[PDB]
Amino acid sequence: NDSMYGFIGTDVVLHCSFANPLPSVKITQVTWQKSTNGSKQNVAIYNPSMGVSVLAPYRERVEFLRPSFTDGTIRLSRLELEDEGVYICEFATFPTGNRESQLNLTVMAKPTNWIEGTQAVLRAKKGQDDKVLVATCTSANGKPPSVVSWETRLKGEAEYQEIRNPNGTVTVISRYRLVPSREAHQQSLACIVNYHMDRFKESLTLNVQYEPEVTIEGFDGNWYLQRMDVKLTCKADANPPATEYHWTTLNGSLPKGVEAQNRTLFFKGPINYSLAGTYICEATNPIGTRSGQVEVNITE
Amino acid sequence: NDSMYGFIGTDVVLHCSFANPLPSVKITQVTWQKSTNGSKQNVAIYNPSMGVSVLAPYRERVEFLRPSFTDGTIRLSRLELEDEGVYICEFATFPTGNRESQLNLTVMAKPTNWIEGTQAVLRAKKGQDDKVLVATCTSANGKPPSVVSWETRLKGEAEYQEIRNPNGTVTVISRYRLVPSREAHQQSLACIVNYHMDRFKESLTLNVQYEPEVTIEGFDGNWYLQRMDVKLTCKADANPPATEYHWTTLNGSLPKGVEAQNRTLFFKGPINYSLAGTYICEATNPIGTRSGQVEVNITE
Repeated sequence: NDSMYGFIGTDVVLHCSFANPLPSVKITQVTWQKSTNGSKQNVAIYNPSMGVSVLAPYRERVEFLRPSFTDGTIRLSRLELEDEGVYICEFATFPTGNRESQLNLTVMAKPTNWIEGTQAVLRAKKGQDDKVLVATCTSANGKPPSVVSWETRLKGEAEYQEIRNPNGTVTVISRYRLVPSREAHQQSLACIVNYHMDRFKESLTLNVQYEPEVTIEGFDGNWYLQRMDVKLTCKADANPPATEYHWTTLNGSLPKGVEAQNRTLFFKGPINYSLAGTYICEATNPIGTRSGQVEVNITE
Repeated sequence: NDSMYGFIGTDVVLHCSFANPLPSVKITQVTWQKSTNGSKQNVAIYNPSMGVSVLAPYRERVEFLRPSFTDGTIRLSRLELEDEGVYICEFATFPTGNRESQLNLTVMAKPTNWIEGTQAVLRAKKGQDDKVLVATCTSANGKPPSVVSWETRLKGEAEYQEIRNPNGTVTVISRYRLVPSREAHQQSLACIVNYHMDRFKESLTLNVQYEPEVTIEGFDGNWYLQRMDVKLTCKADANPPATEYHWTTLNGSLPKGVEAQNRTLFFKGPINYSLAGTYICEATNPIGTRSGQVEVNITE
């Protein structure tokens, strides 16, 4: 049998006509019923002798379009989720008896879609390989369920959940998880939901806090004897930024003539051989502490 | 819903009445249909304005008993196996619509019952422990199936088979088997078939052929010296009867003064000690050969 589909709030026309009417055969009455599937309840009746009858609760939403001996077609207005079910149309005739046809009514609903990030702060620490939630994509109260997916360059794993609501709509939820990293920071994650031929997209960017990646600038390989005023600068790539800096060497402390001031190691000069060595910067932010090195050799 | 049952050839009354008729509600038409279970075909229609309509193939077997605005009751006459199925009765009314009720029709049939023996000859031989068929009890073309069982003092095993006929009747067959024996001969075997509260019984007696059970009569323990005219008689219980008799002794042949003539060993006399010994009769029938013994001691 036929299947009709319509969205909540719209109207459907349910066709029902009597094929080959004969001079012999006479149409007595045309009857629409709804089977909520054992239960038959009467919806609307058309009797040529007595006119039209639409029963509650359909009195304001149902109507015959062109009620006649041959046409029992009706419009069901302002669809409701509960309109779903099987509809039977019956022509009672004499002396030949009953002729019935059936159809299925499915009611459809467009979902409400939205992405959301975690309220938690994302942290990237070595030794932390824990995958965590970074975003949730929801398609709520749709029918049939929509398809949810993700667009991103991030390398994570998505989990999917489908909730069957009491009213027959389905909520689809996807949860995106990854182990937070320095490279993930500021990067984008989009959730995509496909319903029929519609396509919804919403994006967000990740905020990921990570310990310092430190490098040392300043040594140009031309630190010649007697040169004046050279310095090393500790570059701490850190989110949030480093709060604290500490300089040391591989063999002990700093030499006389080398002064530390936060991220800078000043070599006032004149440069001499006793300044060669390996200089280390230890940088600290709220996430952790990391070191960086530079090997200084004195030239000329 | 209701279930009706009737035997082939009988009539059933299928009830259908409209409960609480109101001044408001008006009955348009009463319709009987048969659902052979997807298919609805029209059986009979009653329309107050236009009268009665019974459709083929029901024109001579269906009739409304008291056709009115409230009563759609019909008689289905001379039941046929194919009448089985679901019957729907529908009151079309205005402005309230359709009211239907259903019922199941099951058609019943009494079986034809009979016992029968094997055409084979039953044989009892030592070393033959083969169970064989001795009787078959059939209950043919019944609906529902009848219960088949056996009454007998014999110690055998019954096998049961149920054949589902194309028309929906069931044939029940039971096969009785036993290893044939001398004691089974002439003994009775009855098959019993219960249908509803009826009880059918039919008996037969077994004919079993067996080799000879031989005993020796004639020695009275008073075979005193010089006694004249005594004899031994070989009694062969055999079916069919023994055809042949042979006498011998444990130690050789017969003594002078002892003459054999079929089942008789004549001791003419006078009796003397040389006549003591063990005398054997070997009796043969179409089934086998068996021996019998008697120890003769001479007295006084």
